[PDB]
Amino acid sequence: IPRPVKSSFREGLTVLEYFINTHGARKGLADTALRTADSGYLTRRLVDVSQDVIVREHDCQTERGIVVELAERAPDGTLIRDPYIETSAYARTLGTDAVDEAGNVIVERGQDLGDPEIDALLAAGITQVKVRSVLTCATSTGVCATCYGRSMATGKLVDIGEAVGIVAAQSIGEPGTQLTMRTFHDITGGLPRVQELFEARVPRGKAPIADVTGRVRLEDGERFYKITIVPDDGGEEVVYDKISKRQRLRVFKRVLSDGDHVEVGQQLMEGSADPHEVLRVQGPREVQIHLVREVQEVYRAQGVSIHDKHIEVIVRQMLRRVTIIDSGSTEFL
Amino acid sequence: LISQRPTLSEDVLTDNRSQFVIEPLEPGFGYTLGNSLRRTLLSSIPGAAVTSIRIDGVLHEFTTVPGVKEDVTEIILNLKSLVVSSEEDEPVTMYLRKQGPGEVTAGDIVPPAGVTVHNPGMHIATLNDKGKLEVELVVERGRGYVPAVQNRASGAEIGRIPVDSIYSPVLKVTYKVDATRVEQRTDFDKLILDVETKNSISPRDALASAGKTLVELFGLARELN
Amino acid sequence: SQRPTLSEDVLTDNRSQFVIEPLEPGFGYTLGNSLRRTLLSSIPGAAVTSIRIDGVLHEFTTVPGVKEDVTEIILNLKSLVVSSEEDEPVTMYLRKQGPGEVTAGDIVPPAGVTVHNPGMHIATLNDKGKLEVELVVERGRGYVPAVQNRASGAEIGRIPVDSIYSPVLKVTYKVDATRVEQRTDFDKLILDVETKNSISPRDALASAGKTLVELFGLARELNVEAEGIEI
Amino acid sequence: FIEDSEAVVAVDAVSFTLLQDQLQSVLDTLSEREAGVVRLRFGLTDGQPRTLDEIGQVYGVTRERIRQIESKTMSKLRHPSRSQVLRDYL
Amino acid sequence: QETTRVLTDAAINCRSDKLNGLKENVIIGKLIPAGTGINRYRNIAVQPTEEARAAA
Amino acid sequence: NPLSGLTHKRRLSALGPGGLSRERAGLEVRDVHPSHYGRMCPIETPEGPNIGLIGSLSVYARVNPFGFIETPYRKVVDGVVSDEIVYLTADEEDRHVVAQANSPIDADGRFVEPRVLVRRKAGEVEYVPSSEVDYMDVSPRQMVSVATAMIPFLEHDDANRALMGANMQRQAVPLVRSEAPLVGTGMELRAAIDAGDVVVAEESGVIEEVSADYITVMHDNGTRRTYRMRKFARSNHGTCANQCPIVDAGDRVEAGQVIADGPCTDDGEMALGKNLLVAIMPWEGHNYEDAIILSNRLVEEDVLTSIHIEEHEIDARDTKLGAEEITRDIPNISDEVLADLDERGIVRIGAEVRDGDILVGKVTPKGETELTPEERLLRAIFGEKAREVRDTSLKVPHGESGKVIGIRVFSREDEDELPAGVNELVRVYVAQKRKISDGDKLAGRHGNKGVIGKILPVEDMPFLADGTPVDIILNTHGVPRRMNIGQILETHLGWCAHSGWKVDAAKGVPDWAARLPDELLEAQPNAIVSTPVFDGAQEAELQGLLSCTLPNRDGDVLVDADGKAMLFDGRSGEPFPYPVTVGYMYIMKLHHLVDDKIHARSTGPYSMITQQPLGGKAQFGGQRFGEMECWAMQAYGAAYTLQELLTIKSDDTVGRVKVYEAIVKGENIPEPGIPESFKVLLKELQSLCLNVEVLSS
Amino acid sequence: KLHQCGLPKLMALELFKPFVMKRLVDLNHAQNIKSAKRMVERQRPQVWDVLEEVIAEHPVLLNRAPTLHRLGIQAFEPMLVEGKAIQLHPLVCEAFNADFDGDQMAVHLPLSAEAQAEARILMLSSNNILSPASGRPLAMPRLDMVTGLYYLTTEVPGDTGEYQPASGDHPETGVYSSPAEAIMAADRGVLSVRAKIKVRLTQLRPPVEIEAELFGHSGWQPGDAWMAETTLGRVMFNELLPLGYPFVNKQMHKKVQAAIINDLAERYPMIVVAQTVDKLKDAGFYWATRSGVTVS
Amino acid sequence: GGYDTPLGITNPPIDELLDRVSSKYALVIYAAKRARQINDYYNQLGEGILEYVGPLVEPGLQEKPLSIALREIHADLLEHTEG
RNA sequence: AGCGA
Ligand SMILES: [Mg+2]
Ligand SMILES: [Zn+2]
Repeated sequence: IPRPVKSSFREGLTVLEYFINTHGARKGLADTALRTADSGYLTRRLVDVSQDVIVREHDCQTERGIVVELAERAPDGTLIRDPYIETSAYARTLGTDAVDEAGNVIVERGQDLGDPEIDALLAAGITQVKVRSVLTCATSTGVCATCYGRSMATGKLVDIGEAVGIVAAQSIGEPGTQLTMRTFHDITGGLPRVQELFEARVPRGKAPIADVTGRVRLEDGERFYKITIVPDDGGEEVVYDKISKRQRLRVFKRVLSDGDHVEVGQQLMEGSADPHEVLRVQGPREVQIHLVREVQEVYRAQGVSIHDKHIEVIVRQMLRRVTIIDSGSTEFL
Repeated sequence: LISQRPTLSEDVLTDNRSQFVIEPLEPGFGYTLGNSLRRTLLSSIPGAAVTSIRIDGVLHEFTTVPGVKEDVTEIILNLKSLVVSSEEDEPVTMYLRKQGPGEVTAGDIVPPAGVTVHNPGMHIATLNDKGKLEVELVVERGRGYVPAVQNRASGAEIGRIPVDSIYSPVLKVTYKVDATRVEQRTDFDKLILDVETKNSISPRDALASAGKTLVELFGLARELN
Repeated sequence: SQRPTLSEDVLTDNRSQFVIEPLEPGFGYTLGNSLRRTLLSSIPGAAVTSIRIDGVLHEFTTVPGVKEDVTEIILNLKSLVVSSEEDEPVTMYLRKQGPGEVTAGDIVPPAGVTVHNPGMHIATLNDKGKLEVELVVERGRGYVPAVQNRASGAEIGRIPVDSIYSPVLKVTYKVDATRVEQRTDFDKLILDVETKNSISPRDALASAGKTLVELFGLARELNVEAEGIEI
Repeated sequence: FIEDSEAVVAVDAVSFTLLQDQLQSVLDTLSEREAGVVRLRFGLTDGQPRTLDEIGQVYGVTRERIRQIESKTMSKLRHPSRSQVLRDYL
Repeated sequence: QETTRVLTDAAINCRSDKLNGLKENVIIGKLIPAGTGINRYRNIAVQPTEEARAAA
Repeated sequence: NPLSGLTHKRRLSALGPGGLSRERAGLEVRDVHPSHYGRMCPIETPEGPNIGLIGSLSVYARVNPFGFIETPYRKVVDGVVSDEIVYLTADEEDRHVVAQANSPIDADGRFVEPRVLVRRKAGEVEYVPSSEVDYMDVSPRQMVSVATAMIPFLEHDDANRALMGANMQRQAVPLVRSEAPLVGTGMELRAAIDAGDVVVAEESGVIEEVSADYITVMHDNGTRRTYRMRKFARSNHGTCANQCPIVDAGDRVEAGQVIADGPCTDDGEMALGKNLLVAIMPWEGHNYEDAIILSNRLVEEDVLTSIHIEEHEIDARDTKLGAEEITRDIPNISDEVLADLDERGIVRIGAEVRDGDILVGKVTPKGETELTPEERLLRAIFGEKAREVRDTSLKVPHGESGKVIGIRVFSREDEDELPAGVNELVRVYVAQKRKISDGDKLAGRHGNKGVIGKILPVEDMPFLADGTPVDIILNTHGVPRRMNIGQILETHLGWCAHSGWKVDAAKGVPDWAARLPDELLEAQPNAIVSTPVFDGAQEAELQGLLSCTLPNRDGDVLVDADGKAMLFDGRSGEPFPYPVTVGYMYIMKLHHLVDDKIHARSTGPYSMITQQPLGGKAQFGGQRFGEMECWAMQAYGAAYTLQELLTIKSDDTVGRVKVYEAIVKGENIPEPGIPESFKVLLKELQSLCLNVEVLSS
Repeated sequence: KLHQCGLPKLMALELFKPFVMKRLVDLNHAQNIKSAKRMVERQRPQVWDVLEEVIAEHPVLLNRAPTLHRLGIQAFEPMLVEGKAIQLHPLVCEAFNADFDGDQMAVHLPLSAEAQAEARILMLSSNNILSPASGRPLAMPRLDMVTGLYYLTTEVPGDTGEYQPASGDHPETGVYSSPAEAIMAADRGVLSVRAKIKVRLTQLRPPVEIEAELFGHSGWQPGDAWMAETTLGRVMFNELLPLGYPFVNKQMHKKVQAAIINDLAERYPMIVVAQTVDKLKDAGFYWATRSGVTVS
Repeated sequence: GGYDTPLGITNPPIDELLDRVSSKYALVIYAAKRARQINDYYNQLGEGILEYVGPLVEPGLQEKPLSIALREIHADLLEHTEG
């Protein structure tokens, strides 16, 4: 309202100013009620999704696992701590070891990786560690123990009967409610965004992504844009057909300029794209990283601490099945 | 070192409320003594009060009496403000009869021996030509606060009207201190306490009873060897 | 309607834990705080008031010939249990030549005054130093700050210190809700008294009770034939 | 909201269990012949209430003999010491 | 969800449930296969130690 | 309460037949379109799942014969504000342009400043020159409802908490004393005499005869009239409805005058609570997170107490075996409990009853059922009759007591209207005097609700330097983050009104007091004051009044200019190191009392088709251990407790009695069987020609 | 206490009716079970003393709907309370999302030995401190207790009884031989609770730097002595934490307290964590009273 | 380890219990089965003597069998084999 | 059908 109100509640509001405040008050309250319904519904669905993730074995004894960002490098050159480490690194078990400058091992395989040890790694001057996760646990039915890392409730290693799937369900779906969406209007971020991301519904505001590296063939067509990717091998130019001018180009590091070299799956515009497409381009690893980073982006935006292993359980449940394109000669439609 | 033991002087202000002054007192102590005495007077001075009544024309408490302006529960609330002092511990009964129009003051009550009413001028009810109020009041000793004892717990009849009882003769207590604290370290506190009783017993008697009460619970800690 | 009791749980040689139970709701707070203040500010005791030292006139940082510094010596002497009978401020001297550790037995007391922990470290001396310090000790009550020197320079070497006259050091308390049903929510008082090794907490508490019963018999002696609460 | 007024009382079940235990105890307190006669008279052994002729037949005596037995035993049972433990069960 | 269709097509397939999940052991009231229900913990043999047994 | 009686009328509901149910009544219709101003209050609306669907009519609103809502306005012609009140609907409101009442009118109809605040058609807000204004608001507080209009200092409170306060002001309960509030609005007298529950002298005259039952008025022309009272009548929510007269036999009354106070009324005006001394300091954590602490003085002096009346009923009806009879010849029961019953069943009036006692001796035939041998021999030994008529007398339900006010008995013998197959209907009215107990709900007039954490003795309470204990202690932390300092201003102004002031205008009038009305330059102790909602006490005026607050009895200005005072801790004794806010605040007792909520069940009634325990406090029932609770348990991994809660506490029909037997005998709990809903499910599936079977391996 | 909870006796007497029935039959107070049941119904006063005995050591569950997450249900040891309102420990309010504006809770009752063990070991309050989500403490002191601890540990320059080294005419007048002496001087109107003084401690562990300075490697505290320039309030605040914990000497912001409790829970046993959080609660309330946080 | 003495439901300290067994779920079943053995011992005392034995640690005045079992666990007076 | 969190 462009008036705007100009009286503190100590001074006592005037009639019209109070009448204006009533709008926002009632709107917020009704939104609270409806969103509470929605969040309960999301928790309901997730619980059934992750009802069968229960720790069975003590150790799957694999060697695959994810890498963690863990205090990326400074330009002038230091170890500036990554702000979101407590959610992404702690309570994890290493599959590999920490060695640097052909030196000695720092942390050996399979350690809880708590505060003293992270302090040791940052002192020694390493940035990336390959750590286990529930995404690559090789057990048949449910995760092993060492993949799930420290149980965030006990402070000790998770037990061999825990229903970590439902624990993650409640942790993810509990801190809804206090989840007011973004202040901005076509922009979409909030509990609806979380819901669509888990639902895998192609985001309504799809932001086209790349398909191969090379420089960009940029053009501003009739009342909207026309982009194309120049291949490098090359091959067929992926020509992006209609790109409405109601969007923006992606700014990173500078705005997207013509001739700039793009990645294989670089996001061309600014927005979001279908996890289906980023799958078919950059594989299960990239989709899992994308999903965890996106969801944690919202929960960070509201300043809520959720360890990434819960989301990892859920996405592990997401990425189980495969599709049959050729039957071979056996029983698969 | 001060080797002078404290005294206690008095100051009468009105008939019912008075001031007590105690000096000298070792520093950092007057507030504590004042609070202890206050908690004593305002909690555990034995007194007496009306416990139950019985109006002839009523069967219970939530009814009306023909003729009187007020109702039975309003009468209950009015008598609950009564102040009475007994002498013996057996529950005694005082009567009240009134016929015809007029206000019904506490002075119309005829008490038996030992018990006395300390304010005849209280408005209890008001009557008219059709009015007729006849009621008995059980008066009992005790201390502190007690809710209304149950009819079924006792062997009372249906005409009994229990009433919550407040055995306390003190109305308001306060105090202050004037700590001299001269730099030469001959420091001493001066407790100036103020009592206001509800015309039941003199403040002197109230404080004397409190002082007696604050010898028992410390005889506990004293009697060891 | 019930007689309260008193029993103690001896934790250390001088550290007790008294329990009084059950009381009328609420008498635990009526008497616990009063008892605390009595314990802390009614048991007569004694302590050092000031000290003067040879070799130090205004360089109040360190003493020549020793290791420890002036304030350390001061607050070591401050925690010194002593008993006295002579009311006037009496003077003691602790003097020692040669290198070595000066204990609390080095001081030679005059008649009447006594030290209750002679085997206590105070100072260290090095390289044929001689430390000679004069204590002035007297008796009192409660706690006094470091009294400012009333005289300007009558005793130029005399510097004042605090005086922990109170024998007991640390007393707290709390209440409980024992037996809410058949007694209708009575109270229980817990005391945690700590004392130096001059007197036992038991005797300390008994003396505090004596002082309090006198102080409330003061009020009692107005209408002796006054009815109250009786047990 | 349809309360099952006809249903398990959930207390009278165990109450009757303990009742029966107490009756077996009390009957053991008395003579064995008297106890068996009462058990057959009131059907405590099979649920079939045996009558005077049947019990006199199974004991080889006459129905008036057993009626005297029954009257004396019931008079014994009405004596409060044998009934203080059963009075509260009503 | 889609209860009618799920039940009917399951009936055609004669698809037998193995009750290996959780919500099913909740529905039939049997111990759930999580926490204190899994056989690693539900079949614990507990006995007094021989030394203290002799001492008893 | 009378306010709720008023406010349930005038209520606007958008859900109904030919209306939008909550399914279709989405958010879109729940907002406050700018056309609601003066026609529908934006504040009051239920906080539940009806926000905006149910509102209340504005104060001055009127109904267009065509069902629209007309609103009064003061028309202004050529900058001269007339008094011709024209009623406009929303269409004409949009057409024209509307000014504000709180504008500088220069005593001639003429505005002062040309740039005047105004509203345009689309809800826009502008500064029009003072020539185009053709309509101006009749007054402030035109956009607010009835109940909300009674909240003092409303303009300071946030909309959310003001809405809460309005929704709770209707939930007070009638106390036995009903003292009027110190600080109020104008809407305590009008919203009282228009509520209906106050007797009003129809036409002027003098008083002939007064009583606790009736008042006889002698009109100036011959005729007399007897106003009958309503004493101790039960309301629709079990609260008292006493009416007590306020006049004297010799008084003269005029038409339209209050003549007898109603339930929550005092000397004519609304009294929804009591004026209590309040301190705003956090005390020992007991007032932690909206909790409240009261003094024992409220319990003792009966300040907060509510009379409650419950209605029990029973019908002697016809049956197949015969006819049911109300009587005294009940089956096995000692004559000890038959002392209260009258000669013919029902209890004597006034006899106190406890839970499980008898009220109506009533017996019904049971026919012939062969007895178990054990009870047969018990009857043989104890000589007890079969009493073929089983007994289902009226027993007062669990956890209730109190006196028996009235007994209303019907009969077929009196040829009263009874339904078919019913011989004799009787109702008994029990009543209790519920005193304020910890866990009950108290609230101010600003939505600052709270349960009662604890009722301390009177001595362990922070008392002023004058020995007067505070009566309730609110929490500080709830004030700033809830944006309802209206309570703080109310507290300050209440202390001012309680003590009485005197602005010493020795040299003219002080600066702050220039625009105060006359006869406000001084006031008496316990003097009542009112601040209309949107034109009320200014902050400067409040500072000025608090500055001079003439002393109580000695020379003691207990509360300084700041509005705080030095409190002494009643428990320990030492003074608090910082001054603490104290004042007089008006608070109300809400109808969410612990006695109406506490509930328990060990074993009670059971459902019919499913064998689950029943539901509701009307019955015993148990608590629905719902799906999310199941999830919590699974996450913990407490499989055995889950099994227990879902098999042998709800549905294992043969397992429940075995568990009870084991518990009484001291044995172990048995292993659960199979749930009953599961077997029901199996039977329906097999009824659907679906072969469901269990297979071993 | 953290593992305790209130329970209105007129509710427990119904919850544990079979247990109390059995026990007061055992004590010969009732000739049989039915008479014992009638005794419980009529509430003859000895039923309460037997009720205490049955209640002792038998946990109950406290559900609050909506049960958003795993800590919506927790197991407490019940204790009998006058009145009709369940007394809930203030420090599970965070877990339950329960403000006292009139919210209601459900008391359940485990029966079998297995259920009792599950409640005792898994669902006990003191055994569930941290979040299941991020491991942060939810028994962390909040709101009013945080305010109290802030006022206790904050430092005010230019307060009464500071430590100044001014010399020549008089000594420093800031040192204090023991926290007992400091507390006594605080009871007297000399020492403010938030003045900067130099105390000599003997029962608290100095920070790492002072430890490595004075003792280097193995300075044990219970006998060692060391001086520290801190505030009396902070000494009292470090008295609550266990002995092994170093000194803190900071201003107790909520984040600082969260860090302290997190470190304590990760390094020390759960029972120690429970006792220290209880102590923090008590101190927080007691010194929130004195802070004088009012609104005028 | 210098904790203050527990009281009531929390004696013995659970952390000092968890070192005896693998996980708290094993602890739970361990204690529950021992408590059931104790209850069976108390029920089967009137008749002849059978395989059951206990309580092995001296109980209190009126102490619950589950508490007795947990104190026995803390005393290291039993053993168990998992599944 | 109405209502509280
Ligand atoms: Mg709430
Ligand atoms: Zn794994």
